[PDB]
Amino acid sequence: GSSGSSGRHVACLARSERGLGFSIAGGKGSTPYRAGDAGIFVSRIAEGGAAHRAGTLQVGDRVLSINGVDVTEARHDHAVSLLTAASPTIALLLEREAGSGPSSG
Repeated sequence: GSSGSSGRHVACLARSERGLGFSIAGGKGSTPYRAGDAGIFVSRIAEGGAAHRAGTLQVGDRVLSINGVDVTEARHDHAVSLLTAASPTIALLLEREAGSGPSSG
């Protein structure tokens, strides 16, 4: 029958002064990636790069935490404070929601 069970994963990439690769959207100090959503989701991803090559990153996934910090309802700038951080590693808790939700049918 039907069964919808999401799953949270971990994404690790090497940040660089040139620019990690992927971007964020939704933050309070930014545009609501999703009408009615005050969180943070991937707006862009660096193709053939780190965020992309990774595999566990896709434009849409919401960022629950960042570098061991709950940023579910964190402000845009707030969340960045962790991303913009000068660290060779960046752990992002992404939540993969099981779509398969056929509205029409």
